[PDB]
Amino acid sequence: LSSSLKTCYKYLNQTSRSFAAVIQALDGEMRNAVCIFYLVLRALDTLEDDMTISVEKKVPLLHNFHSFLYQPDWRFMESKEKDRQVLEDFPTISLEFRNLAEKYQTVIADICRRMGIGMAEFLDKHVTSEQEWDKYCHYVAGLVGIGLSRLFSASEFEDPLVGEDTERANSMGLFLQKTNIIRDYLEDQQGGREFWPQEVWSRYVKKLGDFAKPENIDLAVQCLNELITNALHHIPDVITYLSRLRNQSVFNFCAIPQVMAIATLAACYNNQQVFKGAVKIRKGQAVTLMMDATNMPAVKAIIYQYMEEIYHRIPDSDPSSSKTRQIISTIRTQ
Ligand SMILES: CC(C)=CCC/C(C)=C/CC/C(C)=C/CSP(=O)(O)OP(=O)(O)O
Ligand SMILES: CC(C)=CCC/C(C)=C/CC/C(C)=C/CSP(=O)(O)OP(=O)(O)O
Ligand SMILES: [Mg+2]
Ligand SMILES: [Mg+2]
Repeated sequence: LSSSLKTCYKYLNQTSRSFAAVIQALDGEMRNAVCIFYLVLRALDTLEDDMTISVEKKVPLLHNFHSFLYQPDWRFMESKEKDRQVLEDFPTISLEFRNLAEKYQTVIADICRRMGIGMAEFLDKHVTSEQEWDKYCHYVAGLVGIGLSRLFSASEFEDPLVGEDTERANSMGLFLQKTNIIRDYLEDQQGGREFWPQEVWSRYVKKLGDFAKPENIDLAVQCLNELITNALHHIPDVITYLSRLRNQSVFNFCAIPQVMAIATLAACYNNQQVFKGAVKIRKGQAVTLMMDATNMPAVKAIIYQYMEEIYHRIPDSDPSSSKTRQIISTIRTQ
């Protein structure tokens, strides 16, 4: 490996942890392409997240980010976020970007362009409706799914359908993003960031922050269960997506995070601890199960097991209880 590429994998290992391992196991040209895609998205996200950068200054950075991939000198030395190194050493990342085959570059640049436009759109609004929730998640995560799928198809290890079915790829990304948003309520609230959709939470409390108050715990958990139920509606598309993958390393790369997100939602379901910090995800149980689960029947079995755990815990009086049973029964019969 070149020194710059070595550096990129160091950055991947430092700034991911969640994806670092599955990425390094990808076959042939997919490995570098996905590594660089990850690092580029990490840089863009680090700009978006940085609340020390004013809106006026941030908007052009997000819009023009895709063009910086082609500016060999471009770096950003003003970030105060924890992943700032990817911005300060951006030339190393963009150089390895320009070392990828054109067919990968085109995908990565296009997704970066579209993500930047979408992230900037949300700088001046919170998330209101459930449709707006889906739109924000599309911009920050569904497009990652679509990008990854287009990389898989461009590599020719997967069929054109994987890249073409943007709805299924979008659902894959939405499922991860919604799960993270649900899980991270308190951390986000403490850092002054709000991602739960107002049209949902405002039916329970007057301010999203009010879910951190102990007197509102019952309402908080109702809202939590409603949002979890919404996220579960992506699982049918996740199953469809995973069922089409031919390459073992691509299958593992795609399946592992989805299962971890399912285990997370199961741990969060009807759980007061969401509102007091990190909940005990039985993530060890999921990691252990996924070691062996390298095919669709094994992954389905795991999905059902976690759905069954949620199902038998649905409180009779929970306002979403009928909906939660309904989506679980649908998933079971996919
Ligand atoms: C494969 C496919 C079609 C779609 C999946 C698309 C993906 C990967 C969307 C990413 C969504 C999120 C929330 C990643 C952060 S999890 P994290 O914070 O634990 O990740 P990290 O450790 O920062 O790398
Ligand atoms: C596997 C692969 C090719 C790419 C990984 C997906 C990445 C890094 C997407 C960048 C934008 C997002 C949604 C970061 C979520 S981690 P977070 O804790 O920063 O979530 P937040 O942006 O605050 O909503
Ligand atoms: Mg962000
Ligand atoms: Mg988060």
